[PDB]
Amino acid sequence: AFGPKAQRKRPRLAASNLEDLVKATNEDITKYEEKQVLDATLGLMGNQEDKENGWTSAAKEAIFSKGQSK
Amino acid sequence: NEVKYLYLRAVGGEVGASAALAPKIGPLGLSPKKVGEDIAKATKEFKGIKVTVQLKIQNRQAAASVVPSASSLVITALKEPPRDRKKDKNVKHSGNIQLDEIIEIARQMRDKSFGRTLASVTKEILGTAQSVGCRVDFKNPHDIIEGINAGEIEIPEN
Amino acid sequence: CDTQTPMHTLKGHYNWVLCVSWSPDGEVIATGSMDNTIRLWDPKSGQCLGDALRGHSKWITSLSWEPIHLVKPGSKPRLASSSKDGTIKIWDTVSRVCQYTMSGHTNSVSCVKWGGQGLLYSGSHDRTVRVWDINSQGRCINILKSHAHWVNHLSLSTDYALRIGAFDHTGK
Amino acid sequence: PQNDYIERHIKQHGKRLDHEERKRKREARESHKISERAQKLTGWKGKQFAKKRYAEKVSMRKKIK
Amino acid sequence: KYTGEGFVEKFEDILKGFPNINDVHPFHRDLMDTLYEKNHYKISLAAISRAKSLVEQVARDYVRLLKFGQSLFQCKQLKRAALGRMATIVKKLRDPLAYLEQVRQHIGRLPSIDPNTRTLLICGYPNVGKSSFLRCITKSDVDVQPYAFTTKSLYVGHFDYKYLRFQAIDTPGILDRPTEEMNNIEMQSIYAIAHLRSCVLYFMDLSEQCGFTIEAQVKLFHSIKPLFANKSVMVVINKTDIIRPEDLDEERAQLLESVKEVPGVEIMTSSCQLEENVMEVRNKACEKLLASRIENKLK
Amino acid sequence: MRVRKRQSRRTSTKLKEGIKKKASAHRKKEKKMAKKDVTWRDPGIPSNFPYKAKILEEIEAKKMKDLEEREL
Amino acid sequence: RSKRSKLVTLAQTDKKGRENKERIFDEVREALDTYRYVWVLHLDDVRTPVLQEIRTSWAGSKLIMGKRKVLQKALGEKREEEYKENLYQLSKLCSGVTGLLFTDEDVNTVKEYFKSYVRSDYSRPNTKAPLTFTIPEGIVYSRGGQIPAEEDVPMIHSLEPTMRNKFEIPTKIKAGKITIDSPYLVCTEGEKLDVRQALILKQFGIAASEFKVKVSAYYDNDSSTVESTNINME
RNA sequence: UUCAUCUAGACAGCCGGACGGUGGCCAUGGAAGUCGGAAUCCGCUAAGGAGUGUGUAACAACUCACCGGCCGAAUGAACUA
RNA sequence: GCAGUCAAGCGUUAUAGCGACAUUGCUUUUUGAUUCGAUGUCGGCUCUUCCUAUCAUACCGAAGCAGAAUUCGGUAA
Ligand SMILES: Nc1nc2c(ncn2[C@@H]2O[C@H](COP(=O)(O)OP(=O)(O)O)[C@@H](O)[C@H]2O)c(=O)[nH]1
Ligand SMILES: [Mg+2]
Ligand SMILES: [Mg+2]
Repeated sequence: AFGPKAQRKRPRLAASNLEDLVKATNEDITKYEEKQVLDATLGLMGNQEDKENGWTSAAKEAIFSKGQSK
Repeated sequence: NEVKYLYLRAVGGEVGASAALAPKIGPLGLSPKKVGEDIAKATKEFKGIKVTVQLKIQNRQAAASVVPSASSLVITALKEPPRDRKKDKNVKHSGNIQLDEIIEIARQMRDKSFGRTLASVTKEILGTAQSVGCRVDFKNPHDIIEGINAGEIEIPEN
Repeated sequence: CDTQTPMHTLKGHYNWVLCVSWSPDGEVIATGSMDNTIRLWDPKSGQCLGDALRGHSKWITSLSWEPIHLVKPGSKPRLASSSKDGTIKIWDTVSRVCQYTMSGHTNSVSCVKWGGQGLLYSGSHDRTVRVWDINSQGRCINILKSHAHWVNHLSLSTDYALRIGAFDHTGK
Repeated sequence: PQNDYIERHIKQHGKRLDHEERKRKREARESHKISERAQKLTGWKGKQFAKKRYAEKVSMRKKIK
Repeated sequence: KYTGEGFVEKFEDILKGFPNINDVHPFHRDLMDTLYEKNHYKISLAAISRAKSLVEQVARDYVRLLKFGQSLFQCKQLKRAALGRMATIVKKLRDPLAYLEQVRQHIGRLPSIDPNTRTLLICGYPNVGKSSFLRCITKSDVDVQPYAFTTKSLYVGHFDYKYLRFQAIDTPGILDRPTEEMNNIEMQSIYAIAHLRSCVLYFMDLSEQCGFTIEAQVKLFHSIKPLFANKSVMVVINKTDIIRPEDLDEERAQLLESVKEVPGVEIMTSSCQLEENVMEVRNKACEKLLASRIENKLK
Repeated sequence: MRVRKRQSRRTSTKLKEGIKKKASAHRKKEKKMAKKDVTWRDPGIPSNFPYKAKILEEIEAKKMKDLEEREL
Repeated sequence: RSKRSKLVTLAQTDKKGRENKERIFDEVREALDTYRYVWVLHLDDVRTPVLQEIRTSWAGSKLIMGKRKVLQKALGEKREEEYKENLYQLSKLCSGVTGLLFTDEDVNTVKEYFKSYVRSDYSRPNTKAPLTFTIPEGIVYSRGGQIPAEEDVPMIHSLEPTMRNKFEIPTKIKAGKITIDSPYLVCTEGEKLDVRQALILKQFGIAASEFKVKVSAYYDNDSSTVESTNINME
């Protein structure tokens, strides 16, 4: 599959034609843009921006884990 | 003027087979289109079979010719159908070639052969046929060689 | 099968007899072996017809017969053979020679079936099915590529009729 | 840098001027080094060295056969 | 417990470091699929994950058993059994680990391409002057040679035009073949052209010293025409120091007009020995890209 | 240049006597395995001995003499 | 212990034993009876295409090579051990790389062929220089100035360590090309050549020296005499 | 201790040869002994693999398998203590 | 671990019996998904020293080791 002794030189499942290739890639890009917008609604507004200013949420208190001992 | 000689491998009958000769053409100031056209015009006899092509340059000209080779002659005498690389791949050369055709190839190859006998040239051509994987007289080429060496097969020209 | 007793023993081959096939006119038995040979037999006398057909470098995997309805009258059907070397060889049994060796496949050919519209369908371990035309000097017409692994078998709709030839459930 | 930049660098600039000689002398010193390791390594490292030497010799004999 | 934790920490360092092929930008997904065979990629990483789970299970089971050991001999046998089972699990990972080590070494050296910045894509037949033009306009060190496919991977260069950073992409050459017989080397260029919104510069050689005829180059352009839709397109006729479009033959001139006829492409000439002309063609391509991007963002 | 601890080679009485018992047990076990086990049960003249030819000639003449000694 | 450990190679060819020496011995002693004239030829530093061309041009005759001591033992080293009368003189006339030509043609024809046969060859060490060669200043090319650099292709970079160490030529790699700061004179004409200079000339492909067979003498079967030929012995 | 090589030349070294059909067939953008898959033959030999590795984008060049020239008397391999 | 396969040796004139190195099956399957009975002694504080089986610091070696950073290894308490 890969490396010094690899024998794969062609894709396993080639696109039928360039029109199919460009249409599938455009749909993939649109799905990626929508997915990244959806995760930017929450995660970038939250966790990611905390590292930029160096803010960290405080430690979880050990009392909330009662009822879970061996 | 001095004469310059080049040797290359090209598929016969196909134009645009001189793309590998662009580094050669560069310093020589030649025309790639005309070089390829001359190669195709020379290799019209050999259809879909790789052949050794000689290019001669004197003054400002371009001559193309086909150098005889053992494997190419065996594949041509096999009389296989023409093939296009979009259609046929992994092709096997497993036809039948008669001994008279093998001897004719040996005649075409005797001029630049180091064998002292047409039998020796015939055995070399039979080894090449064994390499290409085709059958001779509906028999294995090495077995034909063994019969020749025993003497049950006689080479006519002595 | 009438008395449930042996009638003939056929001992021409040198290795395992991998495949047997009966002619669709019911005249000759073809056996393809592990020693890359195909041998034809007269069943009435239990005899070997001449010498073995040779040309395969690997063991015979499947045999097929030319359909009777395609075979012109006064002539015998041809025999198609496949092997691990990836080739399909066509044999004329009347003159006992090999006419074509189709060679497109890259791995072991699993099976070959001779259809009723002058075509041969070949399945190999290279995940492909090849459609060849016998009328066009044994050239590959089509390559069907939809399997993600070895093709093990194939079957045609008309396979029962092609194997039976002109005979029936009454066997006239 | 991008792609096979060390290979391109060797192609465009070569190696250090003592590369071949230094590598050759290291390979020549290997026999002495292997003997010194076999006699000087101690404990777990020595036991592992002897084990690996036996496996390599078996592998070489199988390849010759 | 300590041996189990060591194996788990190695496996976790493997799993966290490697990219998530289905979550990256689709350009990178396609490029890594071409380079490393996505199926094998995900199967190897999943094999690592399965080994991690099995090692955790073995450690937990044998600690629980060791709670009931009655002597040194039995306890030692249980510990040896646990470590031997861990070793068996790890030995079953031999092939995926070697594959992943090759993948890590190759993927660490890939050029960093931003799919959402300003890009000049350079494409065409082999030996038409793509790498030479990239060398002329950037400081990238792509090798320039008179043989086909000197460039076997995407190369990136950078420049500044009107206080903005632009990136340029040199691609391996494209042969005029269907996608079914197209190989991975050409798939790199095809995916680059399909994904990167850019100014695509199609290079043409009229001296045919690339080994291809003018008719073949026009055929390649009209064949890859579906690829650059909603992307700015320019045709650069390189090697004008040998032959110029002015002194072509009549049919070849009609072919050049045929290339021009497709909207809204524009034809410009260049020589890699003409610094003024290479800078002018770069500036025109950048102007087209900036006008397109600004007209896009203004809406 | 920090020198480590060296193992004492002074004899220990307890270890010496324990090794005595160990060796007796080992010998008894080996003898038992020898009486139990089922495993199936003349280099000639050295190549460097100078009078090899004389030794061989004498052994052949002895064989010829012994061939007729028993018969008559 | 402490001995040199021999290198082990896994190749497809084994060595020849005493049986091959015996086979060549038998062939010599049979050809002595079969043919009439036995010629002693000196063929040092001969190339195999040239030797095979010689064998082809003398079709119907025999050319036998092999170990010189084997050939001399087959012809007979001394007078009481010679295969034919007064053959020991021909046997002791052998020297160096020796070939034996068993033939039936005329003395004049054999002399004329071996006087007229000459081919271009690489210049050997301890031979006179056939020309004066200099690597030109700048980028070093494959032919090194014999053909114009525009036709010539630059020397591949992998030969730079060989040129620097083995040939002792001051070279530097600039942009993957071998370059010399100044022109480098390799040999002056009419100067005895050593191994290094011969290797440099062979590397650049200069073949200005001439090759020619030396003919020592021949022996006649029925005349049983040896005649010194003294061909190309200057 | 047992095998082998050896003044019709031991081992080590240096030098020279190391060829021809032939760039053998399939495959590759390219692949010429040396990314791969199957055959691995024939000739000329003193000998020379459809090639032991370095190397090239492919060639080249080098190498070693094998053979010869110089040198001149012992040498090598596997086992045991 | 159990069951097997190979075969350098051991063994022997009866291809029996041992048997290193390698290797396969189960455990454990493919797309990186998603707490289960220690039956009997434990821990702090103050303070000292020792081992090296080295975490950091010193010096080295190897790695697609560009740089930066890291990994594996050697000497070293
Ligand atoms: N005369 C001329 N030759 C050029 C020019 N650009 C490139 N070349 C030559 O074309 C050959 C291939 O150029 P290259 O940059 O590798 O083109 P690429 O294969 O498309 O990347 C090189 O040998 C150059 O010498 C040019 O502008 N004029
Ligand atoms: Mg390029
Ligand atoms: Mg330590």
